[PDB]
Amino acid sequence: ARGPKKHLKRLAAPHHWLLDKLSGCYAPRPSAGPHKLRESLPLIVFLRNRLKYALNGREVKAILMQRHVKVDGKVRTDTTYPAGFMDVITLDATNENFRLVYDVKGRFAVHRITDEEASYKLGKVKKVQLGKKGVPYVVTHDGRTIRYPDPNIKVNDTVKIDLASGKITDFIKFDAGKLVYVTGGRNLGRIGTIVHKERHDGGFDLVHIKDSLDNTFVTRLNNVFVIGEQGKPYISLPKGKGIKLSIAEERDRRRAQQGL
Amino acid sequence: TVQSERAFQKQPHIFNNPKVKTSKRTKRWYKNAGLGFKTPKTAIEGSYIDKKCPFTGLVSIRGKILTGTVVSTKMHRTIVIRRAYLHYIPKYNRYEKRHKNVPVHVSPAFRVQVGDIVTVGQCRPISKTVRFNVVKVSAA
Amino acid sequence: GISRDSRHKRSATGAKRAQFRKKRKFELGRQPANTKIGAKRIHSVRTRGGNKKYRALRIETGNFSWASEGISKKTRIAGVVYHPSNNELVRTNTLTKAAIVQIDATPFRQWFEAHYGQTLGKKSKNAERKWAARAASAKIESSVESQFSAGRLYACISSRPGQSGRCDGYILEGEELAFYLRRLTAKK
Amino acid sequence: IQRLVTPQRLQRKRHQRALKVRNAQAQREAAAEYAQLLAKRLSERKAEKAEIRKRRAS
RNA sequence: UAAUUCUAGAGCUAAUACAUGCUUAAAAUCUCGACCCUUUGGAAGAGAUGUAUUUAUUAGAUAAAAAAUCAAUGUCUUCGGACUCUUUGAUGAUUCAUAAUAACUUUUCGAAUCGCAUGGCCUUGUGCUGGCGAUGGUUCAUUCAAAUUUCUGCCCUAUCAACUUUCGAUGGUAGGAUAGUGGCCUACCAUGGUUUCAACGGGUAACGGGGAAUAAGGGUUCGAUUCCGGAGAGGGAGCCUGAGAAACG
RNA sequence: ACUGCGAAUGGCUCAUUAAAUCAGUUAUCGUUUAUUUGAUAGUUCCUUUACUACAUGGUAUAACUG
Repeated sequence: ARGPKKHLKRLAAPHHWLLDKLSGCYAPRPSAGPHKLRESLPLIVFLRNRLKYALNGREVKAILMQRHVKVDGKVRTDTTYPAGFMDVITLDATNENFRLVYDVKGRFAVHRITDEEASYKLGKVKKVQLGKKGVPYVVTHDGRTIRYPDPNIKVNDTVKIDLASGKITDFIKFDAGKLVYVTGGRNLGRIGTIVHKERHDGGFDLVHIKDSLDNTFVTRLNNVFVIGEQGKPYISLPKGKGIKLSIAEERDRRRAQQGL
Repeated sequence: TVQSERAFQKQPHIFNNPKVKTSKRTKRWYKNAGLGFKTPKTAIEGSYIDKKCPFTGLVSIRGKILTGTVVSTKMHRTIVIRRAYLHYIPKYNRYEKRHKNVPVHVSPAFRVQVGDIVTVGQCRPISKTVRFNVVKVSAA
Repeated sequence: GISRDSRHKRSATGAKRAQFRKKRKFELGRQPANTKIGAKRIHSVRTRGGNKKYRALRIETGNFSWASEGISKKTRIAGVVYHPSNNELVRTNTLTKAAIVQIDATPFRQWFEAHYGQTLGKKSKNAERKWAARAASAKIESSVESQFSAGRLYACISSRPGQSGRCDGYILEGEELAFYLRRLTAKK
Repeated sequence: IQRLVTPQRLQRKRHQRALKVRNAQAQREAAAEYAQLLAKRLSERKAEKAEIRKRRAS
């Protein structure tokens, strides 16, 4: 090519959006924004393929232009604005508040939360540096920079952000035995706790995570998102709570539950 | 000997004040390479100047790590390494031998004759055909 | 134009390569600017991105630097004596990096008397109050003051003039000067 | 008529002037408080690492 | 003027076009130094300090204890001066981030823009303050990208056994050029680099992969063609405008 | 009609090309980046308010008339 690309074809669209392969020829292509391309979800896949409120594209623009939909206490009208992990989607004419978080089979789940949990947001720590005129800042996974932190924060920790003023309340370190979400790969959406973490110099470091039913697995370091101390998260988890169920176990658990 | 080239030779931005006097020879500068590698004795207290050395020059080491035997030392500050493997052919269920030569760079801290076996690490492009330089050595 | 591809050379084997695409704009060269001495002529070229470079077509002054004292003043330049790449730039007096020129020594000498009060070669009470302070740091190397009778120092250029536009540098000192002066008066 | 004085243009340069004074006042406010936290955190660090030397004395 | 998205002369008036150009807290610290009359002095006054550009030189600590010492001093003066005194980020790894000192420059940026509302305070002057948001702006981060690069992997052919190096082929040193590394190009030097584990040359009615037909097992034969990657716009070469093209509506 | 943005995406073909393309895999401590999202700018009349506007400086042209 010569410049940037601007169309996304239909079969090349990311799989966990679940667009059906016969309705059109192209998919929505997500704008450049806070979250990466194949790790996010536009506002048109939310408002017509999950909540079933709108039936077209022409209906979604009619919703967005009435200035209903906010993200993180700020109004958006970009019809493919890229909402990603841990974002808060506050409609107003229904008094519903949502939070983007992962399913267990690997999907973005519809999650309703309260009116008080929708005042804050976690975020991990991607780098910490010394800026111009000697002040330091910190970069989160969604790209917020925040100057003047505590000195005890290091990288791969987790901050808590107040969405009103854009500030920090407290923070969680990163060591053995913590509650951890997994945000990328194969064991995607499972919740467990840290056994220990071995390190390879000049390579990709591996953590070992134990479930609650005590079965273990291994992922790279960067697909690991700290949530809280053991038995106590800071957010409202979905049903199943990140427990991997074998396919044998979930036929008959659907069978015996089938009593309607 | 160390001044044979037609322009003056120095680790740049390393200043000697003649007004002061201190019984050191010259303020040499030297770094630690990383990855559990050990800077040799003859680099910290040696007297050569080389632009492209891992312990003295301005190159980094990152990327791969290889290993192989040295088969030609006929250039000035480069050698050639031979590497040997096998290759599997599925229909016949068997292996066949192959090889590839790589050229690397040799700092004058090391003394490498033919027949030895070195380990080498990767740096940014040094010449037309060079992307590695030696970081350890073990004899024959 | 001048392109910087490696697709026109031969392999490490000697095998002659093949014509693969047409010539791409993002591998280009421009023309070498030779930098004469004279009145100020500086032209601006436009680069990748919206940036800017200043080509110097001829200039005459600079901004040179005394290391051991730590003072950098603005002077004039006179002519090049030595260039280690080819000696067809000394016979034309271009201006590259690593070129060895001569400057006029006047504002360094005029600074030196103001800082110390001592001559080179051969009255308020504030002044000798602090001239007495800078007493031990008075003397310098012999072989560098020994050209203050002529006002022609020896200095090398450390800025690329074809890129940055300017032409600055630093004074030769005795360790480096011992090398070049043995090179200067023997290779001719 | 273009480019005339007008009350509509008048308070715009008031609000623009009022912005960066009220803005940049808060920085040196907030910078001092950050150094205030760093001030006390070193103060215990002089004491709390001396207590190892109290134990190294014992 | 036979003519084409061809255009000449004369006369008007605008800008987020083009060209210029003011406003503002206090603090500290440096250099110069009127005087002063003195010991061991202290001083009026003056100027300098945003950011960006280019060069030079310093800080960017850290493995375990105690004296003798040369003086100086913070201090109770014990007028002995013994002492009753230090901070410092990140990486496997840096000349890293970031800070200071001298300067330097055909001197870069630091809102002479626009819609809505219309209020609070008064000595009531069109006095003084004051809401929501559009567009522009320098640098660091970020997202969509781009440019190069490491390891291993291709069909038939010896009726192709030696190939490359003037005219760069393989390496060293210094410059030029570029967004940037590099024989990418130019100077001086060295004589290297590939090969029976098939180099180099010849054929291809050869764009590469995901994949397709047949199938006990092993396999044989296809892939111009709905997805991702490259190349091209009658054949070669050259450049303009732009963040981005060697572009062909 | 001036100014701003886009026209470098998309669509079509398979001629060249046999260590090239291309695949799975690394690297940038070796570089440019419109846009988007988040931070970010009292110092700039000669001046610390002395002549010389900040209740706001100057020309030139388009469409249009002839």
